[PDB]
Amino acid sequence: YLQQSGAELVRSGASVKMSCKASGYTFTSYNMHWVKQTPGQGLEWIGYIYPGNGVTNFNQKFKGKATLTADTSSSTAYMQISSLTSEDSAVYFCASAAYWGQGTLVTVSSASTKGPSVFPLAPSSKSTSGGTAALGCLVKDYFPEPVTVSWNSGALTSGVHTFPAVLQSSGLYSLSSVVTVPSSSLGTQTYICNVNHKPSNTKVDKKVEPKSC
Amino acid sequence: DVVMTQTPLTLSVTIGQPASISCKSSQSLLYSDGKTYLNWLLQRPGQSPKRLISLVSELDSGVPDRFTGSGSGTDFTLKISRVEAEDLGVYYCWQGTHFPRTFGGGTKLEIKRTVAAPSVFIFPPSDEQLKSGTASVVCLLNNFYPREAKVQWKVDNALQSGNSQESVTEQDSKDSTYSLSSTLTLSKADYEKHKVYACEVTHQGLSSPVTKSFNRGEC
Amino acid sequence: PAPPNANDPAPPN
Repeated sequence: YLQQSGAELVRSGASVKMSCKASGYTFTSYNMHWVKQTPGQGLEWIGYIYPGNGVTNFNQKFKGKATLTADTSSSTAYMQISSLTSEDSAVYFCASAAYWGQGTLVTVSSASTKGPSVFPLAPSSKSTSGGTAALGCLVKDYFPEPVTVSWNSGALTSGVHTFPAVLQSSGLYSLSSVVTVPSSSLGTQTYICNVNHKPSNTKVDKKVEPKSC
Repeated sequence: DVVMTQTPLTLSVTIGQPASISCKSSQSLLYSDGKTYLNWLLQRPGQSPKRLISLVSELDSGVPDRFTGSGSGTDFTLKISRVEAEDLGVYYCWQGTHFPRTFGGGTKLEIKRTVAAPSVFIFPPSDEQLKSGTASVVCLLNNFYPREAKVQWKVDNALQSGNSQESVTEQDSKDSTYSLSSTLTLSKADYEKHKVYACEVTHQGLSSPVTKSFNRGEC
Repeated sequence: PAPPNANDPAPPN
C-alpha cells in the first residue's frame, strides 16, 4: 500500500514536493519508482530511489529537474520537481513492488485558486424512472482540478456516478455527482454530498432535499 | 531507449471471450542475473495502475488465474482465458531491465454487451443557484449501452444550441454501461423568459425518442 | 508471506 500526498497548484517556474508513504511490504527492499501519466494516458518513467542505500537513477529528461529522497524511519519517499512548466501538469504516481499509489495531480498555473459552489439536484417526479429516483449535487466554478465528492461521508457508493469535470468557457471547472435510489425512500433517507477541494481548502456538505413537484 | 511496442491499441470483447495482448521490445529484456524483468499492469478507468504479472509469467497475489503471461527475449504476451466485466481498463507492459525504464503505449480493453436503454431524468435549477443569477438545468441518462446517444434541449419547443455541455462516465466495471449528463446553463433573466424546459433523448435502446420536461416555476 | 517479485533489479551498494 502506497499513499500519496494531495493535489497541488504551483506557479510556472516554481517547484513542487510530493510524498508517498509505504506500508505492508519492506520499503527498503525494492526500488521506489516515480512515473508521470501523460494526458493521453501514456506512462513515463522519471526515476527511482532504492531506499536500502539511497541510490537513485533517472530518466535523462528529468535529470537536473527531479530530486528523489527516502526516509527509512517513516517509510516515506519524496519527489521534488523544480522549474515547472506547462508540460509538468500531470498526475504523478509512485510504484514499488506490487503496488502503485493513487496518484498526485499537479497543475502548473499562475491563476488563483477558486473553491466550488455546490447546488442540489433535487429529486422530483421529473427525476423518477421505473420506480427509481435520481438526485445529486452540481459542483460549479472551481479551479484547479480536482474536487473529490463522497456521499454520506463515504457510506453511500452504490449507484453513484461522479462525472468527469467539464471546462467552462470561463476557464473554471464544473462537475455533477448523481445517485439513483428507490423513489420510495426519499422521505426517510438522508443524502448528503461531501465536496472537498484541497487547493482552496474548501469543504462543503450539502443535504439534498426533494422537491414537492 | 528500449521501445515497448504493444498491440492491439484497442480490444473490443464480449464477456467470456479469450483475449490476448502482445508486447514486443526493441532489445532483449534478459538481465545478467538470469531474470527477465517484464511486468504487466492494469489501470481500470478512474484508478491507479495495479500490477498483475512480474518476471514475464508470475501472477501477483489476488490476480485471477484467467490471466497468464508468457514469452522470452523480445516477444511477450498477456492472455485472458475468458474476459469478465471487471477486466476493462488499459493494460500496459513495462520493462525493468534497461535504463530508462519504459512502458508500452497501452491496450484499452472495452466490453461489448447487449443494447441497454438509458433511464432519463431531469433537474430544474435550485433556488440557491437562481438567487445567484444563473440557472443550470441538468438532463441525466443513466446506465445505457452503446455509448452513442443524442441529447437535444428544447425551450418552449425551440431547439437549443450553444448553451449546454455534456460529460460521459467511463464504462462501468459491473454492468459495462455508460452514463451521461447534459447541463443547459442560462442567466436567470434568460431562464425567466421561457416556460417549458425539455430534453429529448434518442438512443438505439429506445423504440422512439424520450422527452423529459418541466414548466418553470411548477417545481 | 512470499514477498512480491521485483519490477526491476536493485542497484548495488
